[PDB]
Amino acid sequence: KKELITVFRMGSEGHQDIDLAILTALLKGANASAPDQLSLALAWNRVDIARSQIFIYGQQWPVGSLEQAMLDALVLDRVDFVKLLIENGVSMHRFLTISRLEELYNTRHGPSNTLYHLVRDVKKREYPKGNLPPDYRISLIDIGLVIEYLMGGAYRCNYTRKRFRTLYHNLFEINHFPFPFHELMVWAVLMKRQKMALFFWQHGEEAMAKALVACKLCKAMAHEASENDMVDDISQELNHNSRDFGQLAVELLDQSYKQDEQLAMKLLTYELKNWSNATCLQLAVAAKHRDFIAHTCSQMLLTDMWMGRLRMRKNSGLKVILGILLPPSILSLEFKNKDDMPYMTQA
Amino acid sequence: ARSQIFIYGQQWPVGSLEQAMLDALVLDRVDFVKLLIENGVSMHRFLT
Amino acid sequence: SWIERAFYKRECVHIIPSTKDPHRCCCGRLIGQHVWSISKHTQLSPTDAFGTIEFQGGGHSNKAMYVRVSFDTKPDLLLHLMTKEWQLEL
Amino acid sequence: RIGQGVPVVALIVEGGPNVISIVLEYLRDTPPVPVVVCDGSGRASDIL
Amino acid sequence: IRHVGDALKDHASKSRGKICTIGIAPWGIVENQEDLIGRDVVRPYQTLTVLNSMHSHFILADNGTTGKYGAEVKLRRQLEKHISLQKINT
Amino acid sequence: IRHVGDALKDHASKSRGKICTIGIAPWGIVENQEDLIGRDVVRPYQTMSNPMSKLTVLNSMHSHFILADNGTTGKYGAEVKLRRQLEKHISLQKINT
Amino acid sequence: PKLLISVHGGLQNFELQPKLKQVFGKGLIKAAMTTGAWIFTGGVNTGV
Amino acid sequence: IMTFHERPVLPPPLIIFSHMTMIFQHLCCRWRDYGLKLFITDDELKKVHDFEEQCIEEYFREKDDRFNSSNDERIRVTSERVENMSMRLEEVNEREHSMKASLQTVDIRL
Amino acid sequence: ITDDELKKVHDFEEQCIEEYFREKDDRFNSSNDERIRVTSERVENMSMRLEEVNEREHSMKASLQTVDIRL
Repeated sequence: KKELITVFRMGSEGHQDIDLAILTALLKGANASAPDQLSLALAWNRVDIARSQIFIYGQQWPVGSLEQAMLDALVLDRVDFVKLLIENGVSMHRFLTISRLEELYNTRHGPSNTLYHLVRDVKKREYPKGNLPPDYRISLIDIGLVIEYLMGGAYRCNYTRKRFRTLYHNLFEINHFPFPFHELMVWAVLMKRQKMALFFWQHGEEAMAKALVACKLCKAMAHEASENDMVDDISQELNHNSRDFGQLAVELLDQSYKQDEQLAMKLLTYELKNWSNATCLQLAVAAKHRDFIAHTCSQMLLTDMWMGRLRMRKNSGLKVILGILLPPSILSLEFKNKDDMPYMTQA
Repeated sequence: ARSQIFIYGQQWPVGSLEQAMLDALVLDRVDFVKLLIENGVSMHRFLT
Repeated sequence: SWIERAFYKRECVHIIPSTKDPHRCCCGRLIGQHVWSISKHTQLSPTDAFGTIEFQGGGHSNKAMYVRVSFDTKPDLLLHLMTKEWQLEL
Repeated sequence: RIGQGVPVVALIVEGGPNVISIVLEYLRDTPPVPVVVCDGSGRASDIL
Repeated sequence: IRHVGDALKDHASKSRGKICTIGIAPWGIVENQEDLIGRDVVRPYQTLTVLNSMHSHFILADNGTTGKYGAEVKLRRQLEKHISLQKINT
Repeated sequence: IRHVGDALKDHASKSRGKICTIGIAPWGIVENQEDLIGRDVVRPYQTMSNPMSKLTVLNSMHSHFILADNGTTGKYGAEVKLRRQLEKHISLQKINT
Repeated sequence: PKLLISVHGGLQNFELQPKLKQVFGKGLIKAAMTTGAWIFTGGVNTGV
Repeated sequence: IMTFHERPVLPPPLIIFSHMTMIFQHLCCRWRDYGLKLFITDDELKKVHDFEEQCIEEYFREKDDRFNSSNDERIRVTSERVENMSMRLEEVNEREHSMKASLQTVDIRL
Repeated sequence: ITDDELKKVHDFEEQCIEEYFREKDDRFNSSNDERIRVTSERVENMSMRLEEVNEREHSMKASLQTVDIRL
């Protein structure tokens, strides 16, 4: 049985280290399929081993095993395994379903979280019961109720809308999410996985809206954790996560202001259909983000909102007073175009 | 251009370097202007 | 439809010479898998393997157009394939 | 929970006559256990 | 060509810039030949040897034989000569 | 002398000093002789050298010139004896110590 | 544990090369840290 | 700005007319979204999204360039490389002592 | 002032230009940041060269061993 014996030699090309020899010997001593090696490397939290041996050139892969390993890496809070699996062909659009997301929200591995207290509070508020059963499966509708409570105001999550409730009742690519990274952002923010949320922020569209939503959700969860007399370190860490997401949104606004001013205005104003028809400015104000509105792009956007459909912008105050007192002075004013920047309430 | 075109032993037509100066000046190439001044072109005799 | 009507292909129809392995022919394929003229006696026909390839896996998703042509085709029609159908500038 | 137990390795440094029998017991086992040896210590590892 | 494809993967990660990076290969040596059978139809491909994933077009040339080289060198040489006889836009 | 001129170009490019680098050349072999005609007048000079002409230009980064004319043009040997006699006459001079 | 390591060797005391001892020690420490393994030794303070 | 945008056009001493206007309108809506959005089209949405991905890529890799060009990063990378290099040079010295010994042995065999 | 005075102030400002740019280059080269950058790229190049020398010496020692065995 010469094939089991792995010999380490000092110097030369004997892996230059004990641990490549040990882990490679374990991988070919198991001698199983590459899903088994990938699950072993996931258990050992060794991303370099899985990259240099399991994901070598010419590795045969069973159909559906990579998505199972993706789910297993997602539930165990392994950022670099998700990065490696994404870089090796697994896509979020073909993977993330309603049932898989519900399994992700109902996982018990990884770090601790305050999601169960939130679900219990919104269930007590919705049906005044009380404590949840231990064998309770948290539906996505309850997650939608949790977001609404935390976002606040007149926010309406896409889970609680009639289309999603109709799809939930009729099933428990229609079940696939059109923007899966939004749902993964919200899931990683809710179960307090900061590194996974920062990874999911980079991938996908609507990054500024995601950052502001994550900032307000982290602030609201910190306030709820402080109100429910929980551990204060959880509240401090949630406030730190909120400040990190706010700093990310501010730096993204700086980059957009540096590249193109008008496209930064259009990024700041356009209606976010995936975020209850809101606006990035509204999300920043609702998050009480002082540094986002005090930025020059938001201030000059508010100046453009202030003047209405008027160009003017030179010796302000006196001309509008002369227009108010003398209505024949109104027609001698330079008005803006019909479609220059049409800020409307209801189209 | 410095390592190959302006190496030692390169023959140059009369008036071609002035046209290269004009083309480098109109196409915002400050480093080509530096190389052409450093390879013998004088502005006094070029600018009309 | 121009690619099939302009570019041709050739298919291995021979006497199946075994040489070393009885399954392996002169073209190397399996002996029962069948369907230059020297020892291969190949036949000429319109192609049925061209279009676009979607690479699944391997990092980023990239589409690559592809065509199967004969080895004896004149390069002018191939150049007109890249310039006209394939929208590639000179 | 994919259908595997925990993996077991056997690191051998130097050793005597008994560790060859230990390696024989490890290799001829169901399930088999891989053995990693080290070089430069001497004795049974060097003859291995 | 594998190092070329790794360069092209870095390029995908270097910039959205697009390289027209035509590959000329024998048709007989490609893995999953039945996966690339169609007429102007997008065929999925899985990453005999596989095609490079980070290429843009393909001029797969069939001399009839399977699993052997030499089916592409003369066609590539003549096509390079033909494009080199074409005049530049200057 | 071209290597010495390249060395002086590097010296001007990274160091503050003025090296006294008096070169002695034949007067008849330098290009554009009529460009250097004057009496205590600053005369512009061209650093272009025509490869067709056998005459060579002066080095651009020298400090003084003792261009010596024996009358002939395009021929060497008009400067060796004068340079050797000047070096001997300098070496005859006592140093300041 | 996610990994079991069984270290076997000679019961007599021995000395190895310093670099070999350093590499083996760093490897064993890093392997037991990163995978959360269990190291199985002979217990007493002899040799390996 | 939002308070003065949601306010009626008429000032308070004449606001009662405007109030009656809203009352009448409300009654008609019985008998038969607070913000200022833009409602852009789909091509403009794609352009805004592509601009956002451009900005995200720019921000992330300028942050990486700032981290890699930091005097602090350079001092660490240099230190590690110098340590590893000292290790190898020691090894090369040992191999060269051995090679001079072998050269002596070959001169002997000669 | 005169044409000669024009010539002398015309020389004076060029000593000022050359002293400014080349003192600025000396200040940029004698700062810490640049020296650290130059040192780090030449540690880059020296490291790779040293690994190459290591490998070439491995091969050369193997060769000397075979030669002495033949002897």
